[PDB]
Amino acid sequence: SVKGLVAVITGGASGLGLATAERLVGQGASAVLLDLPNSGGEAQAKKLGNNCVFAPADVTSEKDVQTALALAKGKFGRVDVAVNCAGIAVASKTYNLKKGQTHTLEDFQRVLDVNLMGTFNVIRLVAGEMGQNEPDQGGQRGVIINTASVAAFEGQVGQAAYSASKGGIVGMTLPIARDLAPIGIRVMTIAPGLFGTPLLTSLPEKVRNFLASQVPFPSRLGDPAEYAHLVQAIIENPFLNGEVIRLDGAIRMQP
Amino acid sequence: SVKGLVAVITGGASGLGLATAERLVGQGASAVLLDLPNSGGEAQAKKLGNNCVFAPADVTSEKDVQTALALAKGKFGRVDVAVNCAGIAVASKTYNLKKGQTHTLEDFQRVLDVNLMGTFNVIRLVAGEMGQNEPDQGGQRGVIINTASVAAFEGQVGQAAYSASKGGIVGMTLPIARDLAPIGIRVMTIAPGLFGTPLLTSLPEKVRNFLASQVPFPSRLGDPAEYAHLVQAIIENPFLNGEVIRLDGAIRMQP
Amino acid sequence: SVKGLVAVITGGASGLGLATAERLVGQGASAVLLDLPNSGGEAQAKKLGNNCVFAPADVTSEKDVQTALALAKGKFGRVDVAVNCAGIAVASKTYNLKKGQTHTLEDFQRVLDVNLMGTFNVIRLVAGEMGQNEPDQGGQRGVIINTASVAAFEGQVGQAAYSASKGGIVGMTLPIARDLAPIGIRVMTIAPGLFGTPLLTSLPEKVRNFLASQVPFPSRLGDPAEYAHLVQAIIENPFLNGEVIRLDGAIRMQP
Amino acid sequence: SVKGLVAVITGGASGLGLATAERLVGQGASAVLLDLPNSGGEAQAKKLGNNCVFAPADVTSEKDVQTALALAKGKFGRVDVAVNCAGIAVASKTYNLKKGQTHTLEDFQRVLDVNLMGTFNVIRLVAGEMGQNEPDQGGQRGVIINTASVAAFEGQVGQAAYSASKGGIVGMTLPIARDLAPIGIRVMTIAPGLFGTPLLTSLPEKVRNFLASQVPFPSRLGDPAEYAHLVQAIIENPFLNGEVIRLDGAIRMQP
Ligand SMILES: NC(=O)C1=CN([C@@H]2O[C@H](COP(=O)([O-])OP(=O)([O-])OC[C@H]3O[C@@H](n4cnc5c(N)ncnc54)[C@H]([O-])[C@@H]3[O-])[C@@H](O)[C@H]2O)C=C[C@@H]1n1cc2c(=S)n([C@H](C(=O)N3CCCCCC3)c3ccccc3)cnc2n1
Ligand SMILES: NC(=O)C1=CN([C@@H]2O[C@H](COP(=O)([O-])OP(=O)([O-])OC[C@H]3O[C@@H](n4cnc5c(N)ncnc54)[C@H]([O-])[C@@H]3[O-])[C@@H](O)[C@H]2O)C=C[C@@H]1n1cc2c(=S)n([C@H](C(=O)N3CCCCCC3)c3ccccc3)cnc2n1
Ligand SMILES: NC(=O)C1=CN([C@@H]2O[C@H](COP(=O)([O-])OP(=O)([O-])OC[C@H]3O[C@@H](n4cnc5c(N)ncnc54)[C@H]([O-])[C@@H]3[O-])[C@@H](O)[C@H]2O)C=C[C@@H]1n1cc2c(=S)n([C@H](C(=O)N3CCCCCC3)c3ccccc3)cnc2n1
Ligand SMILES: NC(=O)c1ccc[n+]([C@@H]2O[C@H](COP(=O)([O-])OP(=O)(O)OC[C@H]3O[C@@H](n4cnc5c(N)ncnc54)[C@H](O)[C@@H]3O)[C@@H](O)[C@H]2O)c1
Repeated sequence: SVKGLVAVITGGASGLGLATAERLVGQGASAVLLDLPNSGGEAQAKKLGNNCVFAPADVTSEKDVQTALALAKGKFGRVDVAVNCAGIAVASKTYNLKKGQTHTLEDFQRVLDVNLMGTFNVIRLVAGEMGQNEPDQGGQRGVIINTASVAAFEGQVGQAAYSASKGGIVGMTLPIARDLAPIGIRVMTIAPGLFGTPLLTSLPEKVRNFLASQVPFPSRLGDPAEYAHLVQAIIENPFLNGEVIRLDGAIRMQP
Repeated sequence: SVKGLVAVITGGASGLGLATAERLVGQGASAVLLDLPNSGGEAQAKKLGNNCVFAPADVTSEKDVQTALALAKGKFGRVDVAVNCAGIAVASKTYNLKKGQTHTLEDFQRVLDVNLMGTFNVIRLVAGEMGQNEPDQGGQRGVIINTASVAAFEGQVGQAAYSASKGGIVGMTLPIARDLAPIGIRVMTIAPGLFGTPLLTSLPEKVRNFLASQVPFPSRLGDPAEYAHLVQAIIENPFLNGEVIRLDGAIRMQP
Repeated sequence: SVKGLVAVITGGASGLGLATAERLVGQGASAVLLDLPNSGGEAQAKKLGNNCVFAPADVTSEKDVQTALALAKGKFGRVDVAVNCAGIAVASKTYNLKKGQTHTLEDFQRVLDVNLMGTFNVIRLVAGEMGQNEPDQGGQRGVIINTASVAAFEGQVGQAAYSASKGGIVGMTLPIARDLAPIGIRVMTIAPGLFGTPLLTSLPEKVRNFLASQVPFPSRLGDPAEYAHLVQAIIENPFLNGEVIRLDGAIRMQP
Repeated sequence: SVKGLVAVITGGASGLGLATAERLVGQGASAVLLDLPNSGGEAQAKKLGNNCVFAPADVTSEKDVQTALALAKGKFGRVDVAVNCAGIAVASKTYNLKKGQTHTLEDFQRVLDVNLMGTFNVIRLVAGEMGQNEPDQGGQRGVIINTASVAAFEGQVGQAAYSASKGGIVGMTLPIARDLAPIGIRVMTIAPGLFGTPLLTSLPEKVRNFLASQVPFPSRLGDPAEYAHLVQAIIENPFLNGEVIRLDGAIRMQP
């Protein structure tokens, strides 16, 4: 049971991170919403109750994550679980001949920084915090869960930067599990397909709906609560480690 | 919730299948233990109560599986879930030059027959049973879960036939999910690493210690109840489909 | 160079196997076309010249493959390369509610037997033949190259049996390579996407053209000589072992 | 044949990149060695003759890459092939309880920037130069070949940053292929295992020999010429696209 656990959730003010916070808190765990100052994390934490607090932070900054982790320790005593949900998307072709347009370097760099470097920043710092926990009866001190994407495996036209960042997450999952194995911290990754969150609000309704119609079964966007459910499953199951799990209705993305 | 669901579980007399039955019955589901007549399936079904019965069957035989499925309908009225745990193992090198010895054809055929064909036989016949169910609120008529193995991905020396059979289960996981998507039957696969079923627990203690010593974290054989927990998670999560999940404590098998 | 090498090519009377034989014989190697009696191997062996012969054989049969290998030794002195191209296709849904149709067991079995068991039968027997070769300066005694398919990874609707058989080939690639590594026999697998061979002729022209239109680049079916080129590249490169190579114009198959 | 093609080879002053240049120039191609100013690339270009020149540049830099590509256009008129070999390595645990030590953020950022962003930097700019070529008979305008690592798949203890960078390479291979498919530019990636290059010089001789000893077959480090051979095979085969190829003697890395 997740009752009593302390979880730090990046991107916790919105979409999949928020849904995760809701479910876990609803089960008696405590949540720390690590999100940008501009988000509505403060209001979300206020709605989720006394077992939920907001820690304003940018995941690409060492100092910010240190501050939020210190806050989490200070309020809830320890960190049992970390969920990397902070992330951003861009659509931009590598090169467009007809338009004579080139993907910009900084668009590639900014996506890499938040999604990949930002996730690793939280991982390396939170691992030091989980290192201080006494191992439970099973030898465990903590659980770390990251968010990749099926774009790591079937990136679509326009998805080079996103794919690189999420492929980086997939690739570093096993080595980081190996690193932390002697101190009993599990490391797992979820690769969502298409989910109904504000991430997708930026696209034409005909665009979303089309995408939606491609999921083999069930034929719809995933529900953020379904992501949350898989997070809990992973937290609960002591033998799940070093793996990436597709959560995507069996879709395979076309160009 | 799996309360009230009806599950047909092959290899239900022992190890992973048995663990799955115990947990699902313990959670309010009904279970049919599908296994060979000479096994202890009857006793395990008796032990598990009125919501559990034993159906003798060889999964390589169409008639037997038809017989078992007819028994399940007659006893519990419908089938909501199928879990393929029935399997065998062999250790035999492709060729041994020092011994002058060749893997026998029928050793290869037998393992294929039980592990791969047998699983497909249950899937195709149980899909036809599930197609008679009225779709639930989610439009779902059924969930089928197969058992592969990490040997699908890192088959060891001696494991050519087993690896072949488990790779086949992995390979057909998506197309079967695609096939049955229009009727709302999700198809998922679990790839166990090293688990404490009679297959391993009946080995010499030094060997058990050695095998456990290979799992990065936690450094022990998997508990069959952990497989069962994962079966339940997949049953409960409506968006898991067409995927293979490694359940293995982050091990990667060496030759 | 492949110059002077002896290759036994199963499925050599047609399509990819035939083109492999054409290229290799063209590159100074000798080829044995291993294929069924009713195939046109005899005529194809005559067309290719003195350095190519036909060995009639069914790859699911121990004695036949034994007879064909003995033919190959007696005629060309040794065996240095084996390429498994013998294979069959079927299109059949696991279950079709609207049509009231269930995949037959014997369609699943026949596909397994020829494609998967047949390939392992050739592998296990030819390995013992290569093990009698004295290793070259690089320690190598033989190269074995198998044919899987992208259906091992993206099985389409109707391809469950095919995908099972090819996923099998993929899964046993590494263990067999591990098995034979002490005696210097490399094991590699090619996964072709879509190629213009007599295999696809049964299909309606419209489907063939539609499939062709979906290969991203180059936008066409693969030419069998392109497969042949990859086989030579694998033969020639000493460090390629235990791997599966997609040859498919970047396509990813949809349902 | 590669005779007459113009290839831009990053990391061309050393190891795999150098060996690639050696082989292609030897086969009649022209090469531009793109490498750092303090590398001995000039000396290597001078040694390779009229058909090889050096372009001093840091792949993390837009201006430097623009300069080296313009240098290429001016010396050989066009660019037909790009090979990304530029790369660095670091060994550093995510978190080390024993030493109470944490992976630095900048160690992670540096490896990403050189290995992953730098590779994307070259690809996006060179795609612009190949776009200018009239398509050949097969509609092809160019070939892009990247260097990942088996660390993308089995990152070792200490390899998190490196694994992240090469996993990124693997991830973006398909989307970039799909991006450039309508203009006829193929994108391919090689994942080398262990190769005898200066990359490995800074390791203790013991680690090196132990690493070499775990290659199943052939049991040695890979020869840089063997990388070069594979590059050539990919350039030559028109139907290889959107794929990653392991070149590693069938090794699988342990923690
Ligand atoms: N939803 C999905 O379907 C999927 C999500 N994910 C990931 O899940 C995590 C949570 O995201 P979220 O909750 O959905 O978004 P959110 O914005 O509501 O919340 C994120 C939070 O992070 C917080 N945050 C942010 N930065 C920081 C920071 N620095 N520090 C701390 N906190 C930070 C932020 O404030 C916010 O609260 C992130 O890692 C996502 O990348 C992966 C696969 C799926 N997934 C589907 C995706 C699609 S369809 N695209 C398309 C696409 O690729 N197209 C081209 C090809 C064809 C498809 C159509 C377009 C797209 C969509 C919109 C815009 C551009 C591009 C992209 N990525 C996708 N991911
Ligand atoms: N061509 C391709 O695109 C592909 C081929 N391959 C494989 O390559 C090998 C050689 O095949 P071939 O040379 O193309 O055929 P061939 O008939 O010319 O040569 C075979 C030889 O083997 C010999 N032989 C045979 N048996 C033996 C034996 N016992 N012993 C000894 N020798 C034997 C036989 O006599 C003959 O000489 C085989 O192992 C194939 O499986 C894999 C990927 C591709 N590949 C593409 C494929 C497609 S599109 N399908 C579709 C499909 O799946 N559909 C569903 C999804 C939507 C798309 C439309 C249909 C299909 C096609 C035809 C009928 C049903 C279904 C199937 N398989 C495919 N494989
Ligand atoms: N060799 C191999 O086995 C492998 C190589 N590769 C890649 O192949 C490409 C060519 O590299 P190279 O020719 O081998 O090196 P090089 O130095 O001779 O040439 C690189 C050139 O790029 C140039 N260059 C550079 N930067 C730039 C730039 N900015 N702009 C422009 N040009 C640049 C540079 O000047 C130089 O000329 C690079 O992209 C490599 O990353 C992948 C898998 C293999 N591969 C094996 C690897 C191993 S065993 N490690 C271990 C490890 O991970 N350990 C932990 C786990 C346990 C095992 C023991 C240690 C390691 C080794 C050394 C130091 C630290 C760590 C790392 N990476 C590996 N990659
Ligand atoms: N335990 C591990 O280390 C491990 C690792 C990977 C995969 N697996 C797989 O997990 C699944 C369950 O294994 P287990 O550990 O529970 O093994 P087990 O031997 O404890 O149980 C196997 C069950 O399958 C039954 N069975 C065998 N042939 C049958 C047939 N022809 N028809 C019907 N029933 C048949 C056996 O009688 C037995 O009850 C198998 O597919 C196995 O290959 C196990």
